Amino acid sequence: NYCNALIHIKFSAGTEANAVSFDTTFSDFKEVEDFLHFIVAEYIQQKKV
Amino acid sequence: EGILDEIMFNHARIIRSELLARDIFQEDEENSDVLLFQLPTTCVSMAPIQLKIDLLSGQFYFRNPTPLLSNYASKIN
Repeated sequence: NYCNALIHIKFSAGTEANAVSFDTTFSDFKEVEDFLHFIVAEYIQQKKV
Repeated sequence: EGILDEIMFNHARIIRSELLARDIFQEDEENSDVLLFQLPTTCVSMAPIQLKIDLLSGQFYFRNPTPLLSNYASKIN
């Protein structure tokens, strides 16, 4: 609508080329940061396992 | 024009004072024409949202309304 910001996030885990692990939409930057932090923590845990 | 503006501001102030008396919106110290509504954005966050009154037609509006926020502002109107 020329003023609102919509962020579409597609995170594909390293399992398959088409098995999209997560695909979400966001309109609040705060939730964007929260989900980014969660994804970073999940990646760190995956690297720790 | 000045009389009309004074009547407009007085009506808006009366409505705002009624809302404050109902204790639904907290008082904004910085702006006397802005109402603060407490809403939790996340589980732990507890943040205020600024609602303002149109000086011309008198419909409540948010500063950066989300689609749900815009829908419920229209419902308020």
